[PDB]
Parts: sequence; C-alpha cells; structure tokens
Amino acid sequence: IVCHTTATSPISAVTCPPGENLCYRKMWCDVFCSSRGKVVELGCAATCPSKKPYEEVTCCSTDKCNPHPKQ
Amino acid sequence: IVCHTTATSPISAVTCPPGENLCYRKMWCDVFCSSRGKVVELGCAATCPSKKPYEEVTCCSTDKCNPHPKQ
Amino acid sequence: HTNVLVNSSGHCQYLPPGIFKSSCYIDVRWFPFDVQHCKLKFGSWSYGGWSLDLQMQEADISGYIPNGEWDLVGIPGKRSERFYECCKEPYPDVTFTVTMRRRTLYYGLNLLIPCVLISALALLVFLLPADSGEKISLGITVLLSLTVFMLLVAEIMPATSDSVPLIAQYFASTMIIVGLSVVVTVIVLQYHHHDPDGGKMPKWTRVILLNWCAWFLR
Amino acid sequence: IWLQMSWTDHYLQWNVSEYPGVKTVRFPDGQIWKPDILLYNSADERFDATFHTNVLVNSSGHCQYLPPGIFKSSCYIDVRWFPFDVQHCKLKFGSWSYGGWSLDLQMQEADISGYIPNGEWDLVGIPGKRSERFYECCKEPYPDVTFTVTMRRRTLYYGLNLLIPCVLISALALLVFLLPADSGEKISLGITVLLSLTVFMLLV
Amino acid sequence: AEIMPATSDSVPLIAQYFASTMIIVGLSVVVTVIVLQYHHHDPDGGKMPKW
Amino acid sequence: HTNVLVNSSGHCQYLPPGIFKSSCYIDVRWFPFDVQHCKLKFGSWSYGGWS
Amino acid sequence: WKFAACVVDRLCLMAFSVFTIICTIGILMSAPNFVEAVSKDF
Ligand SMILES: *[C@@H]1O[C@H](CO)[C@@H](O[C@@H]2O[C@H](CO)[C@@H](O[C@@H]3O[C@H](CO)[C@@H](O)[C@H](O[C@H]4O[C@H](CO)[C@@H](O)[C@H](O)[C@@H]4O)[C@@H]3O)[C@H](O)[C@H]2NC(C)=O)[C@H](O)[C@H]1NC(C)=O
Ligand SMILES: *[C@@H]1O[C@H](CO)[C@@H](O[C@@H]2O[C@H](CO)[C@@H](O[C@@H]3O[C@H](CO)[C@@H](O)[C@H](O[C@H]4O[C@H](CO)[C@@H](O)[C@H](O)[C@@H]4O)[C@@H]3O)[C@H](O)[C@H]2NC(C)=O)[C@H](O)[C@H]1NC(C)=O
Ligand SMILES: *[C@@H]1O[C@H](CO)[C@@H](O)[C@H](O)[C@H]1NC(C)=O
Repeated sequence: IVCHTTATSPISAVTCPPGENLCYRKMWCDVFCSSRGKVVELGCAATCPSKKPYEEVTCCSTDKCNPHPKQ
Repeated sequence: IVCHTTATSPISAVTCPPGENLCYRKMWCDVFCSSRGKVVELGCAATCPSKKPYEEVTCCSTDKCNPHPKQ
Repeated sequence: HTNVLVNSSGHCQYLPPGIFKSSCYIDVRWFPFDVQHCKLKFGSWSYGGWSLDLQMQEADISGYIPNGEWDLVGIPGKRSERFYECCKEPYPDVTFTVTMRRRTLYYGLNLLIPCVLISALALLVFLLPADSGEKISLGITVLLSLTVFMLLVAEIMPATSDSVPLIAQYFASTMIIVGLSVVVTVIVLQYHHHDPDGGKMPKWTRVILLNWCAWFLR
Repeated sequence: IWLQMSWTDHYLQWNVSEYPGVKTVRFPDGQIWKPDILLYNSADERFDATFHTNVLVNSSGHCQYLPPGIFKSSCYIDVRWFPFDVQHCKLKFGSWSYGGWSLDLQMQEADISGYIPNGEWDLVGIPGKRSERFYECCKEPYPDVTFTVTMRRRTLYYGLNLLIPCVLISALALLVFLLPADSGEKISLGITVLLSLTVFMLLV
Repeated sequence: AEIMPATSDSVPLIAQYFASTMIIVGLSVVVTVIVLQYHHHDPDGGKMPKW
Repeated sequence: HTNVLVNSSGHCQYLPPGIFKSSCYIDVRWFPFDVQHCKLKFGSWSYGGWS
Repeated sequence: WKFAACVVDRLCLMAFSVFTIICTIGILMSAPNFVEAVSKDF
C-alpha cells in the first residue's frame, strides 16, 4: 500500500510499512482558514483515527486515495 | 615556552612562566557567532583545561602553536 | 527593536532580545518530582515557504544562568511544515522545546520533614499512659499544628483541578492518620475511665486481647 | 484570542501576469483602511488589547487581518452555587462609527483547535449570535456579533482541600460526647477543635 | 518562611538552625513521654531493669 | 483616543472610553454601614466660558 | 480494665506505625523521577 504523506516536503508518495493499510487525511480550519484554507495532514495508519469535533477525515484503503485537493 | 595570549591587546606573544608548558586555545559560539564568529581565548596552562560541551580546545606543547586563525 | 547590521555582501544580522511569556501546559501530578516540556513556536505571520525559507540553526546555552528552582535538561529544536487546501506551497515553523526538571532540596526539608515529625508525634500519643490527662491534649494540639502547617503548604502548592498532586495525597493521608489516632485514643480512654459496678467488659474481645498481649510481651 | 477580519478592497487590485511572482502584499497599520471593530464591553485600561499586525492582500483585493491580544471583558459572575457554578460570560464586538448599510458585518463561527485547558474551568462552548439594533434617527440597522463563553468550574480541588478537613473537624467535634467526664479533656477537645476551625477559616 | 529565600541550590544557614531547633524540641517531647511512662507505673504490674 | 465622526452639518461626536481613577475622600467612621459621595470634576484646561 | 486498655493501645500504636511508614514510603517512591531527583539534589 502506497499512501501520500505530509511529514515529507515536498509532498511525497511514500510506501507505507506493514500493518497499516489505510491511507487517511485529516482537515480542519486553523486561524488562517480565510486565506490559506483548511489544514491538511496525510498519512497511513493501522485503522483510521478518531475524528475530533472540529476535524474531518476521509479514509480510504486503496493506493494514492488521499492526495492534496489541487491533485 | 612562548604562548600567545589574549589578556593583552593587541594579541601578544608573551613568554609563559614556569610550570606551564602547554599553550592552549578555547573557542565557542556566543550570540554573535553569525557575523563575528566564535570566541577565542589563548593562553598557557599547567595542563590543558576541561572542555565544556559547547567549548572546543586545541592543545599544543610547542612555541606559538596557538595563533589567531587569520595567522 | 535593535539596529540591523549590514556588510558589503548584504548579509544582515538581527538580535531582538526580550522577556518572552509563552503558553505551556504544566502537569503537577508528580509534584514536586515533575519534568516539564514547555515549547516555543516561532514562524512568519504572512509569508510562505516559497517566499520565506526558514532554516533552523541550533540554540545557544553559553550564557545560561541557573536560577535555583529548575534544572535545564535541554532545548532542542525542530523545523516543521504545514500544508493547506489553497495550494501546494508549505508553511514552515521552528519549535524549541525547553525541558526542565524541578529541584526538590527545598520542599524535601521544608515541607516533608515537619510533616513526618508531626505524624510521629501524633503516633506518640499511644505510648502515653492514660493516668496522665495529656493524651487528648497531645493529639488535638498535633492536629492543630498540622492545620497551621497547611498554611505554608497552601501558599507553596498549585491550585489545579485537573489532577491530584502527590503531596496533597501525602498530607491527606497524614491528616486521616492523625484524626483516627485521636478517635482510637478516645475509645481506649473510654475503657480506662469506667466504673466496674456499672458494666462488664465483653468476653471474646477480652480473651483475644489477653492472648495477644501475653504472646507479644512474652 | 485572535480576531479574524476578512474584507475586500477595490483599490488594491493588480494583474498577476504584469507582476510575475508578486501574489501578495502586506501593509502596516496606518497605510490602508481597517474597520473599527472593537470590544464594547472592554475593561482593559487601554481599551484596545490588540496587537496591530500587518494586513495581507492578494490580487483580487481580499484582505485578511489577525489582531491577537489578551482581552479583559466585563461579565457578571454568580457565586450562589459555589463551587458547583456555570458562568456565561459574553464578548460583544461591533463597529464604533459605521452602520449596517456601510459595514455589513457577517458572523462566521469560532475556532477551538488551539484551545489549551487551564485546570480550573471546563469549556462547554463558545457560540455566536449576530444581532441588530434600530434607532430613532433612521431605518438603517446597527449590527453586532456576540460570542458567549460558557464554562463550568472544576471541583476536584475544593472537594478534597476544603470539604474533607471540615468534615473531619466536625466529626472530631462530635467525638467529645463519647469522651467520659472523668477525663478532664472534653472542654479541651471541643475548644481546640473550634480553634482549628477558626484557623481553617483563613484558607477558606 | 515569608522572610527567607526559596532556593534548592543550597541550604541557608538559618534553615539548618531551625531544623536543629525543631529536632531538639521533638526529641525533648519524646524523652519526657518516656520518663512519664516511668513515673506513672503500677509496682505490682512490673519491675524496673537492674543495669 | 477614538475617532471623531462628522455629518454634513458639521456636528461632531466624540466618545473617549477609559478606566478613570479620581481622588475622593472616604469616611469609614460608620464602617461597614457607610455611604460615600465621590465626585468627578470635568472642565476645560485653557478655555473660558466665552470661548 | 486498665491492662487491657494499655495493651490494645500498644497494638493500635503498632498498626498505625506500620500503616504510616508504608504509606509515606510508597507515596514518595511512586513519582517516576523521584529516585533520580534525590541522587542529584542530595
Ligand atoms: C484571494 O483570496 C480570496 C480568499 O482567500 C480568494 O477567494 C476565495 O477562494 C476560495 C478558494 O477558491 C473560495 O473557497 C471556495 O468556495 C466555493 C464556494 O463556497 C467552494 O465550493 C469551494 O470548494 C472547495 O473547497 C472545498 C473544501 O471542502 C472542497 O471540498 C472542494 O472540492 C473545493 O476544492 C471553495 O471552498 C472562496 O469562496 C473565495 N472567496 C472567499 C471570500 O473566501 C481569491 O480567489 C483570491 N484571489 C486570487 C487571485 O488568488
Ligand atoms: C558578510 O558577512 C557574511 C556572514 O558573516 C560573510 O559570509 C560568511 O563568511 C564566513 C567566513 O568566511 C563563512 O564561514 C565559512 O564557511 C565555510 C563553509 O561552510 C567554512 O569552510 C569556513 O571554515 C572556516 O571556519 C572554520 C571554523 O572552525 C575553520 O576551522 C576553518 O579553518 C575556516 O577558517 C568558514 O566557517 C560563512 O559561510 C559565510 N556565509 C554565511 C552565510 O555565514 C561574508 O563574507 C561577509 N562579506 C564580506 C564582504 O565581508
Ligand atoms: C491582465 O489581465 C487580463 C485579464 O483580466 C489579461 O487579458 C491580460 O493579459 C493581463 N495583462 C497582461 C500584461 O497580460
């Protein structure tokens, strides 16, 4: 499974380790949600994590299902 | 033994007293390590002293082995 | 706002000093044996990584001055980047994490020695014979001294409801122990002052106590 | 708190193709127009607790302003149910000299992604409400935005530092009756317990 | 307390002074309790040691 | 120092808010059953009643 | 009566002695960095 991630800049297409076959992304508004927009965190996790009240998650199980919105 | 020193300005070539036959120099970054560079302390000591974590020492036993980096 | 120094190549060098106050969550659960990780996050306010490429070089401790209540473990730094929906460009930041551990030489022998001595004196009441009308006096006076000690204790502790500091539990245990000591001495005092014609001691308690005493005192 | 104002400036517009690479500009306080949004119910002693940052502008003219600050506001506290008390302290923002036909305020929602619990108050919420006020002079309405911070106290401190000692003291006071009179210690115990309570009144 | 410094780098002198005073007073209390145990005693119940 | 608002006739309207500290004699003779009359005196600094 | 009361008093003295030492020791040995804090400060 290959999941996009943000811990690497520029945005990478790192290939996920075993035990974690869900690419996920998490998005919320910070202060600068007027000009910059919502934040973006991409990764691969064991099972997709908890959604706080102010956080949104879109969880996939396929390769490159979590790209940056521009893409 | 003749050891350079910094307690005299301009930098001198003072001749060391007996019992101290190691010319030494100690160098570290202060705040102004971007423009001015690292600090420089030169002298002659009995045996070359302790190196703190942030300090570097280059200890010699010969005449004029511890000059200012320009020289 | 100091002045900016420029040399022929254009390299510019800027030192704003200051007394900075930053927000950091403190955990006093293991008070006074607590280590804090308080961070300082720096970054541009209106510029991205394609206009202002921040580069973190290392922190300086050559000028550190220990204060006498906190020991500096370290101050490491980390450059991090944050992406947003509007575009692919990243927004960088530099975070320095001040790590420090408290020094216990003050609380150890100004908050925990008096408490231990007070607790020992409270336990001392039992040795005291009942003929001397001083057991209640001693116990209640010790409790009063502990009550006074609570003033220092309060002015020196934190007031947090997110957790229970350790020495709060310590002092609670001491208080409970002292109070139950007072209760127990009242009980046995009820025994010592008694009129034989009025009442008789129970049987089971008597025989068990007598056997335990005989064995303990050989 | 950090404020967030967003508006549109007609005069700060440009063509990106004619200025390659210049996608934004930044202007200090007194070089361009900012709205006079400020806290009506401020008790700060300087009345504007905000730090005047720079204003960021992109080619369409959209302008984006974040004044952070430590704001002190007036809110009635009710301590009748102390320490089991919930407070509803509000923050009223509005323009100082502009009406709704010149400055159409729009309330978007508050942000808690950066909240840092403090250990004495639990944040229930911070909802907002846009309201309008009419006046005798004319039909035009004057708007405002009110954010109502709701919070409840945390009792884990007072519970076991103010109410355990009191209960133990009261129990010890009741204890005097069991004590036989032959022991000249009943008055001693009772009065000493009262003295301990008197001392406890200092913390209290 | 209100007059002293709160430092953990060293032990101020009068802190040791007051600690010594506290220990002395407490051990005085203990010792008087001991000899009090002696004064209040029933001869038929027990005998004093020899040495 | 807020801003001054002006309409076509020239009528000008000014609201300086503030936390004001003023001097007022307090009498605590009947404490705590005491009523205080603390005054605030405003006036121009350099202008008379004819200006 | 008095002998019984004295010996039960001594027994209670014991129970509190053991409870007190065990309590203080355990609470001051629970702190994760407590062992390190004494080796450095003392
Ligand atoms: C100058 O800056 C302004 C403001 O920053 C900018 O105008 C804004 O642009 C954004 C992004 O194009 C707009 O947000 C869009 O709004 C529409 C309508 O509400 C939405 O349908 C869009 O949806 C996107 O985002 C969703 C988020 O979940 C995605 O799921 C979806 O797939 C889309 O990608 C998007 O949110 C915004 O409405 C405008 N206006 C304002 C006032 O914010 C302007 O373009 C900039 N000028 C230049 C020259 O760059
Ligand atoms: C205007 O100011 C700038 C910055 O102050 C200056 O550019 C800097 O000059 C210094 C000194 O020449 C540079 O530091 C050098 O970097 C190289 C490459 O990293 C090192 O190899 C050099 O090594 C020296 O220092 C070592 C320290 O241990 C010695 O062991 C060794 O023997 C060498 O003596 C040296 O550190 C620096 O890289 C540049 N640039 C920057 C961004 O700092 C510029 O020259 C000034 N302009 C004028 C006209 O003076
Ligand atoms: C300016 O913008 C217009 C579109 O609004 C475009 O046609 C023109 O090419 C731009 N300027 C230049 C120099 O191209």
